[PDB]
Amino acid sequence: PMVSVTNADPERIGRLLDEFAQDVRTVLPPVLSIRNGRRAVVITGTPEQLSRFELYCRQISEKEEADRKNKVRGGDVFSPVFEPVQVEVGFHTPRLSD
Amino acid sequence: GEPLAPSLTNVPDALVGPCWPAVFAAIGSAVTDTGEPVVEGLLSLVHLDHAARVVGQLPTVPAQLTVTATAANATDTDMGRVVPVSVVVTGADGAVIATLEERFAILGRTGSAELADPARAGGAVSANATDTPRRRRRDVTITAPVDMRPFAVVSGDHNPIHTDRAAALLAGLESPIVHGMWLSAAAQHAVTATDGQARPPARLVGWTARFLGMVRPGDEVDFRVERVGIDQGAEIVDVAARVGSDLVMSASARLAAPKTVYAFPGQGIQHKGMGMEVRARSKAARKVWDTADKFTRDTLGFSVLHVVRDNPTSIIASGVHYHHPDGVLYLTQFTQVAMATVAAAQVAEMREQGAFVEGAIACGHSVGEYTALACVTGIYQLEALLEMVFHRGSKMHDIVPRDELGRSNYRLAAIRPSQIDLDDADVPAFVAGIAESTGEFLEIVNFNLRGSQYAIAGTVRGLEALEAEVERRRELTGGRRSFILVPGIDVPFHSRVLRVGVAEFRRSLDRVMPRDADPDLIIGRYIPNLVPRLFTLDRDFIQEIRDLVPAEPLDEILADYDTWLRERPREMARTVFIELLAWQFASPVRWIETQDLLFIEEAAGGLGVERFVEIGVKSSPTVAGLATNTLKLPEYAHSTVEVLNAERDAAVLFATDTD
Amino acid sequence: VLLWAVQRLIGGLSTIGAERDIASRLHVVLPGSDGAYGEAK
Repeated sequence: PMVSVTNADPERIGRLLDEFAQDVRTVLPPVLSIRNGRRAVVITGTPEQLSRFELYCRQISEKEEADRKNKVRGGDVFSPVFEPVQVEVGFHTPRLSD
Repeated sequence: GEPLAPSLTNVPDALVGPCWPAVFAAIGSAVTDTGEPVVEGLLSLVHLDHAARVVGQLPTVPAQLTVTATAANATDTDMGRVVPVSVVVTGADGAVIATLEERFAILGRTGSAELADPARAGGAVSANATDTPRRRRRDVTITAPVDMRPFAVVSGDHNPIHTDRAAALLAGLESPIVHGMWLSAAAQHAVTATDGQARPPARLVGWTARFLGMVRPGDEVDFRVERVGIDQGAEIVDVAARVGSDLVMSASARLAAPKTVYAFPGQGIQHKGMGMEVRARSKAARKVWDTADKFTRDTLGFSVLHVVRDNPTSIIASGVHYHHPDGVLYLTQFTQVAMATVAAAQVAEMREQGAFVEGAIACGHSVGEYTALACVTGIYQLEALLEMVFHRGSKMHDIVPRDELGRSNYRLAAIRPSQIDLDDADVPAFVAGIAESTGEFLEIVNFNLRGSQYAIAGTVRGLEALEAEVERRRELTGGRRSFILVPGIDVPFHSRVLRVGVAEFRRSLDRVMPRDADPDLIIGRYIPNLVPRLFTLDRDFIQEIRDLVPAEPLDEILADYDTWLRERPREMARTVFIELLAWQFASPVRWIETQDLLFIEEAAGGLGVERFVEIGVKSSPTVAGLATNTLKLPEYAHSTVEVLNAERDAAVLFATDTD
Repeated sequence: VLLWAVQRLIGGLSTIGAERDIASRLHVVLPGSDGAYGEAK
């Protein structure tokens, strides 16, 4: 239930997390739970929701990579690295309020 | 292990928790014929078998349910003193939630009596089942826990033989043994485990298990679940747990039939010899074939069986002759009736063999809707659908002014928005803009696939403009062949030039449609093409079908419907049904929105289906392929929806496959 | 040459238009020529 996202701006990660929460199809949104570094965070949620969020992020990454490969504005490409944490339960989540 | 995951629904071995004290009290108060099996051998008591039968209701909100335990008069068999106890669970409203029958065997004292076998799969078989060949489903390796106190506290039975050592020695066992019902629930989870692959989820209705051997904690038990039979679509499955090389428990399961989708294709699949193998195979297929051909020869004036079996050049009906060079089948009404009769034959063969789900919803393409209504729902019979289809096909050709040589000024083609950067937010705008630029009439008709299948119908000059734009954008972006002209047909169906014969089609339908109708047979089971929502008895539905497309006999219901619902429910239901079916003719299809509603789970809104089997020929499975690409696209790539062809995948669909 | 030939001719000529166009029912005129009239009858 914990996935570490590196090489990404935490503010941008929160923004597209809100975007991923916006659509009706997602019944529960993953929540950014900890902030390790200036470009590293860990988000906590149901593993299916984490996989769907990785799908969304990789779609955005592929769009930006295709845009750069066509010789357009190519400053940087949003290519976060997703790595699974070695916990059993998620932590720092309001869903554990009870 | 890693690949499996517990099912989203509660396994039936969850209601057994709170009812343990009642069963123990029943055991304590149980009596044989002048004798009580509570004194002599309670320490030697063991769980013999467990049978679970559930009713469709299952609590989801924390409720206050009641259980009653009745202990039958214990007998004395050749293996031990068997005491059977029946427990039923009921909600606050008194409705029965589930029925459990478990027998306990006091291993010590025996007698001379017959040990009757427990009901198979909790007695959930409806006496109409076929022993299909066994198919491998899953194998699991679950290790019994070293300590069984956690299972004792979570379940509720604190029998010391499973936990204590002194009581285990007193009972005659070297070491404590695991709960048999732990094996029961482990096998249930193994049979209802979800792997994410293409297979419908398992919701057990009836489930029985017999415990043969004894398992010590820490023993590696391995299961093996095999498909056995089918019962009205729902399949019978069994599991044989084994610890090493000896059978320990043999359980059989009757799980619920998944809610499937029966899609019916549209034009373009017809060829010589449609479903003739099915005709030669089944007897119900022959029956529907004979009824259809007799009806066609008695009312229409031609033999549909000859039309499908052989492709002549021209046939003569009651009125005049019909000619088509590459085959008389390819012309409209003959193709439509061939589609209808082939779909009916396959549906009858499926439901005669027992592979048909009763509660499955019905959907299809523009003309496959009537076939769905007749076959899946049975709102009307074969003859009525055939006559209405032939009438609408005949009425279709004489509403568009055409050339004396057969030509017309309307052609359609399939535009593919691939690499041209188009989507649902731009495609209608693209069509409108290019139509204004051309100055001709252009419309959207078929919303088939989200990515690379759209249909545009319009004038020849407009279609040439479409082709030029598509080629220029293709050469701008690279070769894709995004524009393919339709072969042969030149009638702009689902357009505004088809508002002339709508009233005549409506009156023909009213003549054909029966005076009385059953709204319940169609409510919640039918997805119309023009409005992709479920058929519902709501003011919202009638408002949508009125404001989206005009209807002069509908404004009366809009003005007042509450007291009119209290007055004529059936009449107004039939009226809205026939109105929707009639204006389907001039309305474009919404296959995209129906597929979206049909593939999104119940959570977040949408019909969450498990099987999508379309009933069409194997020569060109258009609906199956388009559904496969729709599932394949990046959105809902994790959806475990099984897509099958009723002819190509017949072995899997009828469950007559092996390995 | 009279009876069997024309009867099989009737069968063959009326078989072709059977499945092609129903209610298309073939018509035959039989040449009926006292003793010769008896043979014709």
